[PDB]
Amino acid sequence: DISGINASVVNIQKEIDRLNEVAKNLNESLID
Amino acid sequence: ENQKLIANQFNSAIGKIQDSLSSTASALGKLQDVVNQNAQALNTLVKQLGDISGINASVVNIQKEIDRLNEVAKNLNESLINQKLIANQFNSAIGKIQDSLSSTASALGKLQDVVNQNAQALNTLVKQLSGDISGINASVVNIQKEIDRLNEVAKNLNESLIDENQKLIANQFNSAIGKIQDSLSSTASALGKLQDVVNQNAQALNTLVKQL
Repeated sequence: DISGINASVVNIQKEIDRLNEVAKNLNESLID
Repeated sequence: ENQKLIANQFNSAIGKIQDSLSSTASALGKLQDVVNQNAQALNTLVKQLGDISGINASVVNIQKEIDRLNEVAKNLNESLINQKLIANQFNSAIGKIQDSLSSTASALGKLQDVVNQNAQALNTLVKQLSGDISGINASVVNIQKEIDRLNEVAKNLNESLIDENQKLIANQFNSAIGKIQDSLSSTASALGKLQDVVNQNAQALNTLVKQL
């Protein structure tokens, strides 16, 4: 009666990658 | 005109920041869902299985914080862009971004707390049931450094507000961008650590099920 219980895994790597990508690209928005 | 350049660089920055807020809200929603799914899984295990009957994993609710991030991402459109106008639009954007940073820190703290509460619940279940399951151990997550950093940036952005003046605007803007970059890097770190611990503890629970 417990054999099917299964915890799920989470995948947010796409979102994490985008945050670092924005953090890097904001350098191009800087004003001279 | 340097005002065109400032306006365009500012508008560029806001759009990237909107992107990051939308992505943060998505990651927070996905973490909320999986945490709650795995809490339900643990509680189902306890129910199917006297000394364990009260063990209960908690659920997390950060929908208010997620909603606010998306709202700021949308409302930042009104901050898009004359020195008065630039200063006022900039100051407007900073306050919304401060709001989003405060909400992100809140959501991260609640996720940290529920993840750790449910890790303790699983470890208590293992201890009560203990040969072949005795080493199963859920890990705890520590992202307080990142949470502290978000709140500090939210606070320190007050010094980037705007009260020759193109230099002042440019320098205040550049100051804000660097702080926001700091907050984005810290958010990404906190999200990765939560992702990793959630997945570790999901594997731990699944290992417990398999052994039992």
